[PDB]
Amino acid sequence: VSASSRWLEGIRKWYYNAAGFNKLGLMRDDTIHENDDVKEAIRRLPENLYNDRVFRIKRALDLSMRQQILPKEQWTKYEEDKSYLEPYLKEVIRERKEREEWAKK
Amino acid sequence: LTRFLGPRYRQLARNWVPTASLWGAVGAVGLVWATDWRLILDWVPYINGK
Amino acid sequence: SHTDIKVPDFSDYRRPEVLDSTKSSKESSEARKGFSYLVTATTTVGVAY
Amino acid sequence: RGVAGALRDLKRSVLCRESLRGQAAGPLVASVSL
Amino acid sequence: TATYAQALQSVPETQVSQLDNGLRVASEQSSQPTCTVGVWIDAGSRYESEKNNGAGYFVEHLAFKGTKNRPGNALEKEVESMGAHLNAYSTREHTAYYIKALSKDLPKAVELLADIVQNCSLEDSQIEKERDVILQELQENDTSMRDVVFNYLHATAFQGTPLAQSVEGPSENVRKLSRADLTEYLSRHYKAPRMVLAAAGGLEHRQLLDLAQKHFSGLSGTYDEDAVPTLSPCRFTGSQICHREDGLPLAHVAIAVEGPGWAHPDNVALQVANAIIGHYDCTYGGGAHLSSPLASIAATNKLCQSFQTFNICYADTGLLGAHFVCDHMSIDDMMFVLQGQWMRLCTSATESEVLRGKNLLRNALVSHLDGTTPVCEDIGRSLLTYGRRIPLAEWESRIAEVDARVVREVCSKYFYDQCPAVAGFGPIEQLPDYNRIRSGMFWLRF
Amino acid sequence: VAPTLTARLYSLLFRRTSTFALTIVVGALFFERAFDQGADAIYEHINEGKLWKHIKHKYEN
Amino acid sequence: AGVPPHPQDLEFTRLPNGLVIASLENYAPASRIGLFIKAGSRYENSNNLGTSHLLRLASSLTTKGASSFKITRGIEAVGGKLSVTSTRENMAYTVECLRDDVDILMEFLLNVTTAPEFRRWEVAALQPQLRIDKAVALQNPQAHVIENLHAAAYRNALANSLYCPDYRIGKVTPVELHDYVQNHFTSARMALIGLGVSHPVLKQVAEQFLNIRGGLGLSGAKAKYHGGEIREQNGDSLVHAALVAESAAIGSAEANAFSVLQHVLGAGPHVKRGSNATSSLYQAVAKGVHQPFDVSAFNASYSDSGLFGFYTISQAASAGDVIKAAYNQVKTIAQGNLSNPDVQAAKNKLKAGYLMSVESSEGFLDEVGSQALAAGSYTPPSTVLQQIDAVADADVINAAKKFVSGRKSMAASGNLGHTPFIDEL
Ligand SMILES: CCCCCCCCCCCCCC(=O)OC[C@H](COP(=O)(O)OCC[N+](C)(C)C)OC(=O)CCCCCCCCCCCCC
Ligand SMILES: CCCCCC(=O)OC[C@H](COP(=O)([O-])OCCN)OC(=O)CCCCC
Ligand SMILES: CCCCCC(=O)OC[C@H](COP(=O)([O-])OCCN)OC(=O)CCCCC
Repeated sequence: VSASSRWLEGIRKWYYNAAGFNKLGLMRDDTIHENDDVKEAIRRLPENLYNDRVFRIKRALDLSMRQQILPKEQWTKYEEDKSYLEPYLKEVIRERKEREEWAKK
Repeated sequence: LTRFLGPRYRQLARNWVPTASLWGAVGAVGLVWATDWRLILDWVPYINGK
Repeated sequence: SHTDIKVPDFSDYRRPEVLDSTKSSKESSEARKGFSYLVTATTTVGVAY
Repeated sequence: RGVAGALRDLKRSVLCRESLRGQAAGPLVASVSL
Repeated sequence: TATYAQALQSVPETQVSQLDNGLRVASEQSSQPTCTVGVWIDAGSRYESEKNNGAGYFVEHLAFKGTKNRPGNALEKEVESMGAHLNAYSTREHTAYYIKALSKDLPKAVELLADIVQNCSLEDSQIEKERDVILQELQENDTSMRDVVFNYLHATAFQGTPLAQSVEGPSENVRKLSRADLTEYLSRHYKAPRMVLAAAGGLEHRQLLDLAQKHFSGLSGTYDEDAVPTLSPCRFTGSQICHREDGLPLAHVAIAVEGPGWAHPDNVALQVANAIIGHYDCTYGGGAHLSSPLASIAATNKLCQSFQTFNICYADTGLLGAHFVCDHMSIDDMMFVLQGQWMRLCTSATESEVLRGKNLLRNALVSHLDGTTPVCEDIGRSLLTYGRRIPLAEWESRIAEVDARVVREVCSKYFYDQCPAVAGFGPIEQLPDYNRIRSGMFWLRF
Repeated sequence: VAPTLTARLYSLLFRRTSTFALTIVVGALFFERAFDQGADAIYEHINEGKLWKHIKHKYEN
Repeated sequence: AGVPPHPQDLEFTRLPNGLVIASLENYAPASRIGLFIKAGSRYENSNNLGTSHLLRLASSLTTKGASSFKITRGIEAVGGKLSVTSTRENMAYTVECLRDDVDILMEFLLNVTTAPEFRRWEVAALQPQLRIDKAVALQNPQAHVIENLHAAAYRNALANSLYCPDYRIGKVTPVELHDYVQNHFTSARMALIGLGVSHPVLKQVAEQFLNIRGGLGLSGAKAKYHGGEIREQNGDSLVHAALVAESAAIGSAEANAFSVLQHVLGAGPHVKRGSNATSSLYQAVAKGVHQPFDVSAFNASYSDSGLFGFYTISQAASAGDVIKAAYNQVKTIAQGNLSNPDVQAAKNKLKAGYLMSVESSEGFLDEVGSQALAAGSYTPPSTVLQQIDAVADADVINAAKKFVSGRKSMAASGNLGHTPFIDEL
């Protein structure tokens, strides 16, 4: 909407490229630490996203073993990073918080 | 973190309170008896001696 | 045929307070439990000493 | 508890003619609960 | 609109009268075109000796098979032709015969009940017929693991007493019970003061009392020549019975402690506790999300096909506990979780879950007394046990008293550090040893 | 029909594990005094005037 | 004096969108509500068999206003109940609770029926329940006989099973459940029934939350009777068998004649352990059969069809003898050998049985709910008994004539070595 919230994105694009998981062809949600909430969200993914997530992670563990990265052409662009897991994950948390609010009635 | 503060959890606290204060009596008395802590054992009447 | 079953008599092993099949067992439930748990308490006393 | 009615774990066997009356069906219904 | 409290006052009070000979006549009027009337009797296996056990069950087979005024099948014809239904049952303490019929058929229905009780044919040829029938019914019952394991619970828990006996009696007694044994049972136990003529439906209490004085005047007077059955107390025995049978696909377990009795106020609070634990089988919908931890865990981890809590009442005693059905490798886990919930309610019951158990009992009570038959049953039974009808307004009051402190005090009184009775049947190699079961009845942390 | 001593001990001390353990630790404390008191009294009554506790009065000065 | 109050009258309303509301205020301590829908298994086709079964198991799944967790815990906290009963014609969502908590359970009932989400994973976890639920039902040999009986009788619609076919378990999709509720849970197909609730509340609820259009108009997918037979050779100890012919659709006067004919022949026992002296079929079979058996008239009446006949249980060797003895006994009635005292006795049983079936709230609510869907009206019992009394003895005979001469349907299971085919009768 403005120029101030636009360099805010510029420093988030900066941190994104510095974090460097896009150099392994990975997306932000591929790097989330699996807890009980996350393991449930992954369980709920449709077959296409689950299989894609499996291969991207497998491709990255392969690269990490060789201490290599993908060509710059194949890095995950900050603009094209689909937060595919947070919708499922946010509903998992929402359900858990409901149980927790009932548990103290 | 704050899952455990609400109506039911303060009821559980008040249910197990009488028990925990007794296990503190077991431990405290057990600590006095094992180490022969003389500062406490003087006021109790019968054990006074040796 | 499972109604032909009857539990055998245990009077050779029952304690005195129980052999009366027409007297409640709850009248002696606290004295009988207390006697067996008194054995345990005095045992741990000696191990404690 | 689930139900199936129609008269208007090894379960149990039927042998005599007195315990067999009431078994012949007389339209099915299927019910489910919590 | 009307509230729940206001609706409980709107039930008509059961009108109660007593005849000159001892019989008690009780009715709850409604606006129904149908009704049920029946006779409830203080009779059952607990009154029988080992030598005539199973007699009253023999009588049940013969009650509808003929009478002096309507011999043979004449009794079936009369009720079937007026569209009525005729039934009976026998527990260890109570015996009942009742009819469902139109309200206009009440005077004939009362007449038939009177003719069944008083004037019974008992032809020696019908007996020999009903003898082979009962033996077949016994072979049938042997395949109901549920009915077996509860007869086993009674057998071990009340060993040495009349309550240990089954209602049906042993096969040996069936084969030698004579007509003299049966008439002796009837003449002793079927006396006016120990009976209740209960009715429920569209009918004025005046009418029911008139028919009682007409068709039940011939009963035996108040005195009975000094030979009254006085039920002695029945010793409860902490004990265990295991019938190992690995050829059966699923194991049945029943476990209980001694309960107070019929007219003890503790039963209310106990029923609230049993409702928290509740019941379950594999066809329920809730599964993981059920309130009861026992239910939720059993569905999630698949520890059983079904379980149910119970509070079986008798005079000055009872059986309080649970029963379940599971795979042979799940018995230990089921008993662990079961006992853990008993212990948890003894020591740390919370107010919220007790409100749920209270509401579950409220719902269970109203919806059970829905229809002419279950009201007439509650009339008849309640007068043999409480000596009066307890209105729903009173039951609600005895419930609202219950809070978390009440269930903890009441449960500890009957569950905590008490010797249970256990009964097992099926592939029960993994059934925990009795000492392990007995140690599950207390918590070292408490 | 007053409950015997064993029944009143159970109702008051043993039913709860905590109170059951409290009286073990207290039972140990008072048992220790009276046992070493009485036991030592036997060991020396047997060996009266045989060891230093008895002849301590001769060589005071 | 100890008398009951003025019994209020049932109130009834038809909204212009087709929805039906019926309420009664019995001032009872508990309240019962039901949403009856024309969505039974007849409305499945051969590309989505079993959808209405899985739908019947999915009432506790997640809706838009209530998580799966909240439905289960909300209802149980009040001690209430939520049930789903299904016929080949209707589904019935029933709710029970104390009258102070009707607000809560109505909200749950509406979310289940109006706002199910059918989430892909919840549906997936539920498919194994079909196998369990069907396995329990088929523990009764009657269940598979009746299912096979309808599959042999009809070409479509009523041929469909209440229980999901084995090949469909795991394959019922969330889309099929969505389409099924869209096509069948419409105002024109629904009835909202309530005991212990006032009529203005139900009407308000109905106008606000149960105005759903579209889907499928009351389709004329007429059940086409066909006749046939299905034979299941198994290792049961007894042979169960049913023999029927097309009879009469419910509501018509011919159906009342069939109901009366049922109680002439023998529907069920009225006395415990009795010989059933007034059961025409039982005595007919018992004459030439001195082994254990059972026999009962079978009557099933549907919106556009019906099946009538009898149902037999016998030793495998006595199968045909029991069948043929039962059939000849019906032939006797078709030949006009029927006394008038036997009809007045059957009308007594049927009248008495009907009133008994509506003593309780659950039986009363079911009759009102199914009356509303089948007939669009409520018919009090005094008028029902009038319609029964209007049955003449010739109507009963003609009903038995329609059975003898009509194309038959048979289902049997057991050791069928001595169980006749249709053409051998
Ligand atoms: C820093 C200083 C701290 C000092 C702390 C002092 C604390 C002293 C100990 C007190 C703890 C008492 C706990 C307790 O008694 O429970 C343990 C079990 C339970 O006995 P049990 O009668 O099964 O159940 C009692 C149930 N109740 C409470 C409802 C009546 O009781 C028994 O069963 C125990 C009896 C056997 C004891 C022997 C074990 C030692 C190993 C073997 C010794 C000989 C060869 C090495
Ligand atoms: C953690 C190990 C404890 C070891 C203590 C020890 O060895 O014993 C010394 C004192 C003796 O009591 P006191 O009255 O002579 O007092 C002498 C004072 N110096 O006993 C105590 O005071 C017990 C205190 C325990 C606290 C954890
Ligand atoms: C310092 C205190 C340690 C307490 C150990 C303990 O109580 O173990 C369990 C059993 C008795 O409990 P339970 O088996 O009845 O189970 C109760 C279930 N609620 O006791 C024994 O027999 C174990 C012997 C240990 C010897 C090393």
